[PDB]
Amino acid sequence: NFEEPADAIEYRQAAFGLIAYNFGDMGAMLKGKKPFDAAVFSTRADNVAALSKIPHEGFIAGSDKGDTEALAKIWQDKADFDSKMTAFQDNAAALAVAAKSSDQNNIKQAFANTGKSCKGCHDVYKKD
Amino acid sequence: NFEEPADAIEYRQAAFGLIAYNFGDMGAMLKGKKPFDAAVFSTRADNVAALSKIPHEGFIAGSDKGDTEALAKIWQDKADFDSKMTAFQDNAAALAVAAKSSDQNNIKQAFANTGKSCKGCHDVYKKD
Ligand code: HEC
Ligand code: HEC
Repeated sequence: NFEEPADAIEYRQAAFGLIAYNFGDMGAMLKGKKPFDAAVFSTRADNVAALSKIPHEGFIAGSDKGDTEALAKIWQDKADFDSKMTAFQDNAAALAVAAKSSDQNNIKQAFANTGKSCKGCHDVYKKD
Repeated sequence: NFEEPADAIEYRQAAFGLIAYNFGDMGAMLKGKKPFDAAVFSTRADNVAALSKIPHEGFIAGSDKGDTEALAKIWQDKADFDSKMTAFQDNAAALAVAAKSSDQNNIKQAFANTGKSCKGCHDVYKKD
């Protein structure tokens, strides 16, 4: 569905920028930068879970050139990339469900598990 | 939560781009331009319905200034803008429901109802 590689890059960059903004607001609440607000937290969690479904489609073959932070390694080891992306989606979904209840510890763990997805993929597949 | 106004603009622009990609793919399948897949159509509908809840947050006061196609009129009649935005969210949710059926006439009309949301806001609140 992408006419040019720049379109696939823009698609996936846009999605991750939206992810990072919404995920960072949950982090701010859990880290104590701002008070925990259950209603906003749940919107943020719902948003990350839905947005997690988006960027994978942009990682098309032949889109490592130009203005992207994606490494060529993605396409050398695509099944591992895909495994990490799936695990991220599943972790984000689990965070959304945790955010529908009051148990704070369950939220904290789900957030942490999701965060470990970001870092695990970042470390292998994104430019420093 | 935006560090600078330009970030609010970039945020809403990114969300609309992802809406347009997903909405456009659905339209292409209804209009004979690529093969119809009901599962993909459905998940795109679900993407649109979730994404429709994202861009509103970016329409902060003052952010008619900058690299934006948002008209200052947004903030002259933010009630009407917000009514249009929530109606969009409602029409997108309805399209996602319709897409869980095989009633093609209802799906075509749900798609048209959602497209009317796009046009109605575009015509009033976005630069030509
Ligand atoms: C691989 C399975 C990833 C997971 C899980 C997450 N991210 Fe990531 N992210 C990844 C890549 C390969 C890229 C580069 C995309 C490109 O073409 O440049 C990124 C990018 C980001 C960005 C930058 C977006 C931009 O404005 O260009 C951010 C802010 C970002 N990623 C954040 C992020 C967070 C918070 C994640 C977990 C909630 C996360 N990513 C997961 C690969 C992967
Ligand atoms: C008002 C309630 C809107 C509705 C409903 C929809 N859109 Fe829109 N869109 C709106 C504005 C004011 C803007 C300008 C944003 C800015 O700061 O420039 C936009 C922009 C877009 C874009 C361009 C995004 C970009 O890359 O800059 C697209 C592709 C877009 N809008 C598409 C779109 C579609 C398909 C919609 C219905 C499914 C839709 N928009 C609804 C205002 C509103």
